Amino acid sequence: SPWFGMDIGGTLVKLSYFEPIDITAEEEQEEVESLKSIRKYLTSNVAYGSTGIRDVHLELKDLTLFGRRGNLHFIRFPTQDLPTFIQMGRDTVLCATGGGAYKFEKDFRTIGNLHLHKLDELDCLVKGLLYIDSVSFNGQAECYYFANASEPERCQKMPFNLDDPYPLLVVNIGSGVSILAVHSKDNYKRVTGTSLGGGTFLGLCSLLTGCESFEEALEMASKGDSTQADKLVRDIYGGDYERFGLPGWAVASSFGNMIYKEKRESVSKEDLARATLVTITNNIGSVARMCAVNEKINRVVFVGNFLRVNTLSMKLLAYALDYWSKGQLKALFLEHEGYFGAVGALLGLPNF
Amino acid sequence: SPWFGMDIGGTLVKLSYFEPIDITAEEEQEEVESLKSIRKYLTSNVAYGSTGIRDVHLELKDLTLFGRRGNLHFIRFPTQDLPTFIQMGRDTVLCATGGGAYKFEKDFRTIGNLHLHKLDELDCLVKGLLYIDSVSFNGQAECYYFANASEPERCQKMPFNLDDPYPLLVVNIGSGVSILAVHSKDNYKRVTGTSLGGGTFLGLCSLLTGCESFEEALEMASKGDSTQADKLVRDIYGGDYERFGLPGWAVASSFGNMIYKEKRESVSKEDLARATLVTITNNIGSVARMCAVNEKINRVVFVGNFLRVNTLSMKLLAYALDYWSKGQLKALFLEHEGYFGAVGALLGLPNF
Ligand SMILES: Nc1ncnc2c1ncn2[C@@H]1O[C@H](COP(=O)(O)OP(=O)(O)NP(=O)(O)O)[C@@H](O)[C@H]1O
Ligand SMILES: Nc1ncnc2c1ncn2[C@@H]1O[C@H](COP(=O)(O)OP(=O)(O)NP(=O)(O)O)[C@@H](O)[C@H]1O
Ligand SMILES: N#Cc1ccc(N2CCN(C(=O)Cc3ccc(C4CC4)c(F)c3)CC2)nn1
Ligand SMILES: N#Cc1ccc(N2CCN(C(=O)Cc3ccc(C4CC4)c(F)c3)CC2)nn1
Ligand SMILES: [Mg+2]
Ligand SMILES: [Mg+2]
Repeated sequence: SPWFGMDIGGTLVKLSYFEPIDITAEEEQEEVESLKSIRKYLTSNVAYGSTGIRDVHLELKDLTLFGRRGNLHFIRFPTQDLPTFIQMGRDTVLCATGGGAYKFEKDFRTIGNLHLHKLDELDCLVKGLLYIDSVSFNGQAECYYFANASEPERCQKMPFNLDDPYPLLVVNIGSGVSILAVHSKDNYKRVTGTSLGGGTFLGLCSLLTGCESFEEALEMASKGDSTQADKLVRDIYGGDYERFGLPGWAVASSFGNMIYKEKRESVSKEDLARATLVTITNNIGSVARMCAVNEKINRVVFVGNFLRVNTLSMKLLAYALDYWSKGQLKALFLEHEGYFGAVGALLGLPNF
Repeated sequence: SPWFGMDIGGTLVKLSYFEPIDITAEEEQEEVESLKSIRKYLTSNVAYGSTGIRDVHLELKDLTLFGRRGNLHFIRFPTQDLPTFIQMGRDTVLCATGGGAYKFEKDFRTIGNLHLHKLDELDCLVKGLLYIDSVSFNGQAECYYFANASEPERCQKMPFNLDDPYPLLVVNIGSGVSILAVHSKDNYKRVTGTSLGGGTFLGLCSLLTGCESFEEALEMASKGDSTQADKLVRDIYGGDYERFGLPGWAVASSFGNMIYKEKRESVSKEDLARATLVTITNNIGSVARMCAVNEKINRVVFVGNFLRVNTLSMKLLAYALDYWSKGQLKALFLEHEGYFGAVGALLGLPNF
């Protein structure tokens, strides 16, 4: 069978596919047409149907996995379109994680003789994260941070070494947020979570602005001024709140200037998109900061697809975590941030 | 001069006024007409202008303060209308706190010879809270909790004793949220804050529903179903997430069902109001829970006017704090929850 890892989330399905590149002449003969058709279909297309995408830039080339050499591919499509995926399958052992491995278990079993093995969402995440960092990103670091995140003329992406990754706080920003404390390869726990995550950003943005994609919401936010919607410390005090070291630019009340009708009438869609992004991102950083202090962990890595093509939120997290922790916490990011559960699922294949 | 305490917040001005009731016949002669006019105006009206309100039910009767007997009155009006208040004053020593004591300092000084003494927002809060609990609410408890907050047919407001109030976590829900750790009468600190507070509720509700008052937003929310907008754990998993003890009814992504256009087209304004209330209230409870665990404090008291006439949020906090802390934390509430800074300011009068 082809080697696949699937993470069926509330919003996106993530698929990791291992393409063997050491196929012998005998092995090519013995492979059935449908199997060759799948491999050709996946490797010769970068868009699948109308909503599937292969993230070609993330491909791991010439990886050794289960004693074979191949390329590891990363593919995503909306969970809404999983019926299309299953119908294509009907017209293999599947290691699957995420909530959808349970919700859609009966649907995967409509594919004859298919064996579905459900693996835990956060177990797969930890195993996939550790694995990808261990093999590297084609010789480059998988993990990075923003150096000098406080000064915009200096702030730059830089590699970060995770050769001894423990302990680690992992903040998984998907539809909502899960926060994990990882103490060893086999010792980790879910600290807490928040429901103010990527689905809140996308859902509120769509309600407030009429955007109809994540990418459109980010484009709007890049053009907006969140301070048109937010009430800042300086709006309440006239300046800093010196006694408690709160700068005048800090947000005192998210969307708090929208209690005034004249301000609601002047705010732009772009301002509202940016205020939504800032509100969600700052809350995620603050919850991560509080969890890191309680867990006594100083390295905080952010994963999940809320941060895909989202440098605004990454830089806001880098700056905010450093600033509000007085430099005690470090925001870390990973190149394959949305796919670790799918990789971890694939890595469970030998157990079956 | 009349004895007043003022807390000028980002949204509301709160005023505490001590009405002497032990006026002698000689003292009445020696009082100037304008002073008698103010006392008559304040005590014979419950609405002041178009936006000022006296909360008559909160009055403390026959209180001994600074060696005199009198009644303590509680009055509120929008900070937007402070120019009207100052103009009435122009056509006394003022102890004032809140951000507006700084922002509007120059405006108060347009009242001839008036002495403005700025006191710290959170110092006044702690002093006023301790004072009101100490004198009682006309013989009744100032502090209450919701007994059996998990079972709706049993859940009921009950008095709570704060005779030894330390330590205490104070969660001040105004425009935004400040979280204080109080270890003694003179030992307290601001732990952190969040910008997702009462102004976020009111501002987002107004944008999403067109409501034009706090009371209207609560009325809408009382009729709504937040699960029409929110994505629940059961929407992602098909049930509970057993491995991490997450019930199917828990919110996985606030507003997360609003990423689907057909759902945005069917959701009601009341559903959106209730989702806004639930989102903000749950986030406040979660941040309070994390701060209580880090501060090693088990009693969490919620104050500020986000909870005025807002039993929905109070009961949600009571239930959520108990449930998610597995019964280790207790949500406490106070009858005079919006006015403690104003009382604390008044209590600073002898220092001048
Ligand atoms: N093409 C996209 N479509 C939708 N959302 C996107 C897209 N790209 C990025 N996002 C964001 O990524 C989030 C989903 O991240 P992801 O980590 O894939 O979550 P999920 O696994 O589907 N949800 P969960 O069940 O909570 O783990 C969305 O809420 C958006 O904020
Ligand atoms: N009549 C009202 N008008 C406006 N907001 C109200 C009213 N009644 C209750 N509220 C709520 O109470 C919140 C303000 O609470 P309050 O404790 O008075 O804050 P504030 O002191 O003005 N702000 P801050 O500067 O952050 O301390 C608003 O954000 C609303 O959610
Ligand atoms: N990563 C990370 C990260 C990101 C943000 C963050 N913060 C957010 C801002 N904030 C506040 O206190 C907000 C505030 C300010 C002022 C008042 C009233 C006096 C008016 C409030 F009610 C509330 C500190 C914590 N913390 N961490
Ligand atoms: N007072 C108080 C109080 C109130 C609420 C509260 N919580 C809010 C809910 N919550 C979550 O984890 C939410 C969640 C659930 C599921 C997933 C993914 C698996 C799909 C998430 F990304 C996120 C626990 C903490 N905590 N405290
Ligand atoms: Mg996920
Ligand atoms: Mg206040």
